[PDB]
Amino acid sequence: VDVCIFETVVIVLLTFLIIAGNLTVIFVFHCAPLLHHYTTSYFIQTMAYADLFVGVSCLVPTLSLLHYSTGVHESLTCQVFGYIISVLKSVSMWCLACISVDRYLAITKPLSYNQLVTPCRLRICIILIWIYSCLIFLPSFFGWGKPGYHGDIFEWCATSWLTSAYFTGFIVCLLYAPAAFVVCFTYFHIFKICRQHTKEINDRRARFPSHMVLFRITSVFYMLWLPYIIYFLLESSRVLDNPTLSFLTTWLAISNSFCNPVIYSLSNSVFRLGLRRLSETMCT
Amino acid sequence: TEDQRNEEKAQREANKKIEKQLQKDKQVYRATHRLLLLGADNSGKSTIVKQMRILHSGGTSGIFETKFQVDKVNFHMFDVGGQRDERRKWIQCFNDVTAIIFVVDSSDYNRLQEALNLFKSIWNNRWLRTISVILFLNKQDLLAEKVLAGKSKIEDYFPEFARYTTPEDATPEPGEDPRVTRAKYFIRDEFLRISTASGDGRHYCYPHFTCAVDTENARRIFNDCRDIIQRMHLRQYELL
Amino acid sequence: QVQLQESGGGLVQPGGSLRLSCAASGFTFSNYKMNWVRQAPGKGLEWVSDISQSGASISYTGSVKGRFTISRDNAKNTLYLQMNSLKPEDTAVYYCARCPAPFTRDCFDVTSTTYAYRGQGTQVTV
Amino acid sequence: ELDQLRQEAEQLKNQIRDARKACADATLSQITNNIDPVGRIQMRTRRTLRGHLAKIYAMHWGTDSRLLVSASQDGKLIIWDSYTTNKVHAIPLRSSWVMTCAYAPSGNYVACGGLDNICSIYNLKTREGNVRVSRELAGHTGYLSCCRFLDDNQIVTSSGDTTCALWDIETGQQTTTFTGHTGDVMSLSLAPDTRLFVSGACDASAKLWDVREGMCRQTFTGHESDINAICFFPNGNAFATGSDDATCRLFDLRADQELMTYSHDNIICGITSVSFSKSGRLLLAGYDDFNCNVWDALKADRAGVLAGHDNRVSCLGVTDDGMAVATGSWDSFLKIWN
Amino acid sequence: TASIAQARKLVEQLKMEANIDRIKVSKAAADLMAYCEAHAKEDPLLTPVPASENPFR
Repeated sequence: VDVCIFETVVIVLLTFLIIAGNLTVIFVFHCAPLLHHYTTSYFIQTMAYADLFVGVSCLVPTLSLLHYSTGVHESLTCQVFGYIISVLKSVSMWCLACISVDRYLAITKPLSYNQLVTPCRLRICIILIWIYSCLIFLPSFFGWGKPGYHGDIFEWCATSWLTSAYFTGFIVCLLYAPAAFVVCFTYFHIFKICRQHTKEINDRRARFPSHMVLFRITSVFYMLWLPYIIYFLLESSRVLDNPTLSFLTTWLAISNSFCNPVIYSLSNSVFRLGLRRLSETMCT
Repeated sequence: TEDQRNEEKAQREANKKIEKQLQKDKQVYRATHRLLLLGADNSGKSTIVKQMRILHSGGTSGIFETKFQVDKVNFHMFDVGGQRDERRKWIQCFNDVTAIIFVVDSSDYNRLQEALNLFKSIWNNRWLRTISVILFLNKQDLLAEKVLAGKSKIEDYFPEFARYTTPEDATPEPGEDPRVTRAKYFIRDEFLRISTASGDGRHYCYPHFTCAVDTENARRIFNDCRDIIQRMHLRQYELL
Repeated sequence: QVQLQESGGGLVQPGGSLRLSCAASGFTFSNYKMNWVRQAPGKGLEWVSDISQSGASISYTGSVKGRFTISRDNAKNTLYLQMNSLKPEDTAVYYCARCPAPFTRDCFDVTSTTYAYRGQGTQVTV
Repeated sequence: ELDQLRQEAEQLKNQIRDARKACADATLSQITNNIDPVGRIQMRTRRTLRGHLAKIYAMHWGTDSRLLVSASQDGKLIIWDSYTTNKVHAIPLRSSWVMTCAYAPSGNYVACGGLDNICSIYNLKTREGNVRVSRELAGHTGYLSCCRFLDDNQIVTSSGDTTCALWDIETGQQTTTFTGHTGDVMSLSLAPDTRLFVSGACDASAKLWDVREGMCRQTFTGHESDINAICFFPNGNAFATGSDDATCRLFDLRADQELMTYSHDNIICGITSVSFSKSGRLLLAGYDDFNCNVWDALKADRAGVLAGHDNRVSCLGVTDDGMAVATGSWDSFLKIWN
Repeated sequence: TASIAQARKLVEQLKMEANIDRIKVSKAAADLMAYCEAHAKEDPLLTPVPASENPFR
């Protein structure tokens, strides 16, 4: 009971941190006029909206478990809650993959890039992602298998409703595999060009005398999504069953999906100034 | 109060149409690339625009306009001069230029000093510190025919030709004497003397060699431009 | 009032020593860059040398590199130009010019047009 | 021949300086002791006009305090409405570089000039439904940096070839010519009486020319660097200068010398454009460190600072009523301060 | 003889900019003070204007 209460207060404060950063970043982006039109910032806004939806929908279970409600509709509550939660994470992942593709196409094509990317194309590419993750989870609602383990802390909602290995592999080979595979060859060429350029930069610097953070940020989510996937693969064939050890990782994999966007904004030296510029006129 | 509402709706429709036209023109404006050609009066700056125009709109009023299209890339080359010699007051207008085409003449060493000073002042400019300038060495056949006939003035006007070597190893053009290569590389090393002390990671200098009549110039610039937008973008995402 | 007064010179035999003075008044001397220009008979203007604000970054023209010396004095607001090992082909009209922009190292004062940031000039014949 | 004229000019300047020293009994910093201070003026941006694509170079307020004009380096001249933030007219220019734009006092004509050495006058009646070129003039050999409307028939223009011109819109020929400068004439300003006008150049001096006679009367040579902007006092007897010297200077057409210098040790950036208010107590000058400082014209103290721009403010305009101030910067932004 | 004519024009302009009447600076300071004191309440930048009159609110 005590450890349960600790888990509840921990997830509550976690969700509070999720929403506190979200409201701030959306406000600074909505007031700042220089960030008016940028593909990266637009995708960041979409990801922040998805994270705000995650934060406003994650407070439902932590508040309802205090009531300890029982009934038949609680199963449909679980179903709709999982179906609405396991999609926003995929939306954010696809948005980050789109950011990576944007950076790759901007690095590959220096000047032939402004004619390809169009605000209408960005809007349709974001609309298609919102319906893709909603149409791929239709078999999960049609009575085939269980979706992701986001919010599986129950008794019957967790004991009776089982998982299928076929549906477990189908939602990770078609979606999780390409989303994690695009970045591998997206950033490889970025590395090859950056090192080739810095070699020539250092050459002339050594000729005439008398004169990483983004990669680790895009690597932390790639490396923290591995426990989730390996747990899904070991649970599909029923190798190990440790709910206590899996809960800690499952409920941090959903909170670091907000820790990545905020550090994405804190990385640039233009957002840190605007945040305080707006805060000063807001408080006064 | 209905007439005020009617005129307000009319003004709103006019604003919508104006914004539509503004976006339509902003598309072609963002699809537009400009280039500014700077040089002296006796420098070989007209031979560049002539070959840019004969292979690939043009107006002759104050400033010379040049249009050449290579691999689906737009280029508005501006050869600017009809004014007095003071080019320091109207230089703030050329701030969003992609690259500065700086051409010099190697046939006159006494006339090269003012070009070197202009290049130094352009590199040391506060507004042109985020714009990479491309250095071109024009009139090389005349330099080769002048250094070989005699009149050795490369070590008299510049007392640095006695202590120098040939760092770069490439001999596609020379087939008779490496002295012309030494004379062409000494000017480049002298131009890259102070150009590497001011700009650290803001803008780059691209020295290029060309003759009086060439056909691969528009290509040579393009590749350079292909790099200029890259590194800038590389500096736009905090990666270097 | 921006004014520059040059003093010194005259008929001097080649191979000797000479000193020119450039008096500046009406503006801050320790914050502005100065330089020297010379006009040859029948030829255009040509730069000679420059000096930074403090006086460390000094650059000369390759014609006279180690034969000319320039020194600024902010306490007296004056410039001194010492010339030794004179050459008979170094005769020209001298102009002690001042750069219009402060706290910089770029100057456009080499043109022979109507320029109002220099002195009247000194006639030095040899 | 040369020495007898040079020493004559020298003794003339010494006599003029002795006259300035004789008529200078005291300074303005000694009589402004029993004056109430203005205080900390806290201005806020009310509206934000975002219609410009390239950098905005110059603007001009209207006589009705309703519409304003703005010129950018993209090739378009945008007319803004400061009330509802609506654009009523957009004229695609033939050239891309424009350095000056002027709005007629009647609202029927608008002039634009730039690096093309051509002043294009456009009529704003628009009877047919689209804007057209009324009459373009090209008679300069330098570059157009400033242009102002004397009336619906005459226009004053500043050229970069040491010649100022007064053009007539009907015939298109130069009525008179002002050749007194030795450098690129930077800007000029009109008096409310349209009888005399002061123009500032890069010679650290301002010249007071007459529009009827065609000659200059007084030359105030007390500046140190290239003067950028000149602005009359709202009474028509004095004016102020703004340049890159980081010090704002005040001159008078009757004192013939300096009045008071506005300098500070914590500022090193220069001034781009100055503009007085309706009263003349506060002087708004756009600095080079991405802000606009309002100073007290009688205390030489920083009255207020408006840091709302992230790029160099290129133009600053105060309407005839003084209800709003439009600051246009190089980031294609027009901030409307109260 | 272009430079000689230019110098002649310059000295003629210098002779023109010298023969002008000059008034004391105290009287000019008094006129400026009277002008900024008389038209002081009509200036909307010194005193704050409420939202009911200001059209930018």
